[PDB]
Amino acid sequence: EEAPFVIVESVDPLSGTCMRNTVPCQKRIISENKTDEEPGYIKKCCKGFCIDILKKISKSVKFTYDLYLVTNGKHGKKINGTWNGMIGEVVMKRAYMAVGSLTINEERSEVVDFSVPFIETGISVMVSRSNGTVSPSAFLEPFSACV
Amino acid sequence: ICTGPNDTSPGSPRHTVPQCCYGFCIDLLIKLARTMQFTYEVHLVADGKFGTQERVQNSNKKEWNGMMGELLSGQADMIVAPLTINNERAQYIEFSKPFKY
Amino acid sequence: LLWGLVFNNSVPVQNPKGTTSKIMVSVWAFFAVIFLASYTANLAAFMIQEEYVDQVSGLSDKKFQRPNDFSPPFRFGTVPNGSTERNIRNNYAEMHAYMGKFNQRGVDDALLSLKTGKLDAFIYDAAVLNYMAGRDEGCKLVTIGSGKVFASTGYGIAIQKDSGWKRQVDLAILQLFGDGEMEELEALWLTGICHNEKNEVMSSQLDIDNMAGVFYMLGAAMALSLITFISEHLFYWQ
Amino acid sequence: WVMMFVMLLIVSAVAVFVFEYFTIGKAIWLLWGLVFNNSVPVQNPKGTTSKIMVSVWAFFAVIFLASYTANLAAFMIQ
Amino acid sequence: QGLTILVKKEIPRSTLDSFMQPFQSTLWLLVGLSVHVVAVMLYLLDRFSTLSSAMWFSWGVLLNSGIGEGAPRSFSARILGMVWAGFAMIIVASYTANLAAFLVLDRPEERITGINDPRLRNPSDKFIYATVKQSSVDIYFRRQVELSTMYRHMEKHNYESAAEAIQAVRDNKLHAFIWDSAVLEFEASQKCDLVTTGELFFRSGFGIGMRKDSPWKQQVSLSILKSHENGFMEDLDKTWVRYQECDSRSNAPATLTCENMAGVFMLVAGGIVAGIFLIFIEIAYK
Amino acid sequence: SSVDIYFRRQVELSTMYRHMEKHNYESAAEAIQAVRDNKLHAFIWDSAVLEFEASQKCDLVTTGELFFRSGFGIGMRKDSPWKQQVSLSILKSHENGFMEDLDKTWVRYQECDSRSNAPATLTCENMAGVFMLVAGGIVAGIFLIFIEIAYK
Ligand SMILES: N[C@@H](Cc1cc(-c2ccc(Cl)cc2Cl)cc(CP(=O)(O)O)c1O)C(=O)O
Repeated sequence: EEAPFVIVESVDPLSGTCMRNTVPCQKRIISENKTDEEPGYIKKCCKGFCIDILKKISKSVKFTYDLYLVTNGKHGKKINGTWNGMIGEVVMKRAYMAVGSLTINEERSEVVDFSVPFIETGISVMVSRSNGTVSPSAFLEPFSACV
Repeated sequence: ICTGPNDTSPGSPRHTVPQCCYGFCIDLLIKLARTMQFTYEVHLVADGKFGTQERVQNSNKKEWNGMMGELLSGQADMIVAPLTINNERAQYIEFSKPFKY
Repeated sequence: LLWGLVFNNSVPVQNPKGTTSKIMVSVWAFFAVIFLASYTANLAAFMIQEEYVDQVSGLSDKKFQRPNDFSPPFRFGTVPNGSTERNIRNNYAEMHAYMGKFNQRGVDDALLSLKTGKLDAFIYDAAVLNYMAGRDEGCKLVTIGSGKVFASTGYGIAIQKDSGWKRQVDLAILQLFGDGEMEELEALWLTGICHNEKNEVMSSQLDIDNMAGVFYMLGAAMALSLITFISEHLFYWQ
Repeated sequence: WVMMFVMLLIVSAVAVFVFEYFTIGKAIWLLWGLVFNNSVPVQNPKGTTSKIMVSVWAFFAVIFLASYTANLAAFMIQ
Repeated sequence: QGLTILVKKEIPRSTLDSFMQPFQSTLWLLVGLSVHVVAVMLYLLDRFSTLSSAMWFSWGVLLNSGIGEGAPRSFSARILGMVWAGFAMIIVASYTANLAAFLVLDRPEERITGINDPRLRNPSDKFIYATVKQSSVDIYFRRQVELSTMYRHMEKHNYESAAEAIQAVRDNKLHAFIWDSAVLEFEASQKCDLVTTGELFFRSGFGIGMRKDSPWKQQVSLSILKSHENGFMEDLDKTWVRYQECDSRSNAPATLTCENMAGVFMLVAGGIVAGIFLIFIEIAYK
Repeated sequence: SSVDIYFRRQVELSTMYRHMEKHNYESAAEAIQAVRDNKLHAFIWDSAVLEFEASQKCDLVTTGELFFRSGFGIGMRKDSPWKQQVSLSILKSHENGFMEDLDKTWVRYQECDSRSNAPATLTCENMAGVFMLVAGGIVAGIFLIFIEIAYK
């Protein structure tokens, strides 16, 4: 949904349908289950970083694809000892691959398999820069003891 | 212990003498070995270089150099060293996941 | 006489005389001029030098394992209920109980405390930060160098178990690396404004200590004076 | 420069205020000197308050040149 | 010709608060404390074996004006005065050192370097682009969607005609105003408030228009190739584009001004006020 | 190397691929001794074999910008069975901080720092030009009086 690698953007008919470096994507939204109508909905076009790596994998390994956003059984995790999520929806063959925000731990990799990673990530820190470094021993620093 | 004819670099013949090979990677090899029941005896590179592909035999064939050449030939059996990940070696050998990013 | 003129001046004092000494004091005046004129320029460089950010090791460091050695300052923050806090609680149990009163609501509340000192360090994942690097105009927000950080893993691609495709997505992505394309994508999607030089910026309004570094010399001179008075008084006591 | 000369002339003249206890042609010759990091022989003022005034102007003296020589590290760096 | 980014330049003036800038407003206090310490302590510590003969002395050596009298007669006061002067020099040395490490290392923000850097690859909503609506440069833009981050901002700020969209840069209403080359490199060459960054990216070429396969194709397409080797166009260049009125704008680093130096004049006024209000007291004591 | 093959399979730096064609060494076990001798005035290699050279020596520093974002790894032959148990054993060593213990066990780092140096350490042999003047005055001063007697 909302990584900084795959951004969703709703369409404007400027060209009748999302174009110009994007690829279409779908997500069947519905509620009020008693409606008993045809269930599903429409969705938008998907671009970004992982979208970009996707296109270059595609037109160089020669397949055709189609994206569908995930709605329920949220982003991969553990529940009741079963496997919902962005791994379950690859173990239940409702899809075939998952691209985007994942990791390689010892649990999300017993069910599905993994590629060779294309960034690095891990637990890091974040600090400030320490504005100001007046050297307190300057007033005898310039001239060496030779003079 | 760690074997090797490495008493001399390329440019002079080799005399077979064991040595010591300690440091960082041996601890990872062992932390895995107890995890998968190894019993090893580590070898060293006879080419003194990593190894890649080039035109050999004054002809139009190929032959992988260095330690990867020692490996694919079958003499070796596993690569622990800071070995890089690049497409040109990916096609003939099986990498693990990366460990030291 | 031959001190006040190498420095600013004494009070006007007598004994310029001797109709050939009338050039020695002049030569020393000239040498003073050149000397002071070299000093109060060359020192006008030692107030210009690069910035300075702390030299933190990996968190296997005494500045964090015992964040009460230097007891007051440090206070590490995070956002719990996720897949990074559980990573803390398999080797560093105590520091989570050390978090306490700094559980910032969400990830984007940390960049509101690093602008007021309320947080000192901040533990989190890597890539979201490196992207959040080039995101604040004020360039007082950074990361630390790579090759050190804790949860060294990555983002891969999820291929169905025992599919036939996990043999042929490698030779695409690793080609994309090993033929000069990916870092282009990164410069198109990740790199930010402030990944540039930390060039020489001025100093500040001089505080006490940096200038106090010579008040101690003034003190040592005061002590020399006192010792000299106490000593020379003995000749009159004899 | 103009207002420096103005306050110079004014404070040199109003040094005459010590009359209520040397000529103008003596005071100017003093104060205009020190500003230029002078060393001319001079006849000193007479009057403690005169000492105080001269101290004030000497403070102005040590500030002026110490600023000037600071700026000429810019028009010499072209 | 080509396309280049117009940018309005600013008239430089560096900011100093007052003459006492580089000293934190606490340091003068302990400097005065130390002067009184060594002065009075010298007076007594020579009176054992001339009060003003220490007061004025060490209140004048700092201000470098050998006023009044005083001297170290004992072997005591000599060494103390002799190092007091060294301190009084080191202060006025480092003060100039630190003002020179300021009035040189503060230039305005770096000028824009064209469409190369990320500084423009995300328009922060402070400073703004523009071009003329339905131009040719927007036609170049839209068919390159990557700059939709830019293109979007320009979707709301474009102007009706180039004259207005450049006149509105001379009033700080709009920083940049992108266009081609041969209407910029003339425009700055009259007045002294506009300047390019020169970098070229669209090596186009102007031309004349006429409908397809008119009876006038070959004749014009020939009679232009004549007028570029018998000088006619060169004479036109010289005659109609009267080029030079401006110059290099050689980065004059902030000659000071009155209101940037008011501090010292409040000093001399505080001195003058001491005059008639110290001619009462120390003569009423007389 | 692992970097040559990055260079000879890409043409936009053919100039460089040539420029190195008649210089390259035998192995990085000699160039870090070389740069301390000013023979080859530059060097390009991996990270974890250079960013450790700021803790054993301190004469030779890095620059601070990355080049090519690959990683290392363990090699095994074509699809032997260990290929999966190994992958599931590595990550067993990225939560118990095993890598974080080796980080302190075999990079004894922080023995120096970048520490942007001090400009213009001025000294004697380029300030002597005035001591010669004052020495000439001093020695001429014992010579002048051997003349001004004549004025008397
Ligand atoms: N790859 C990870 C997914 C994962 C993703 C994110 C994340 C959050 C916001 C943004 Cl904008 C971007 C990202 Cl990538 C954060 C965490 C950790 P947390 O939310 O606890 O801080 C996380 O685990 C996994 O599979 O566990």
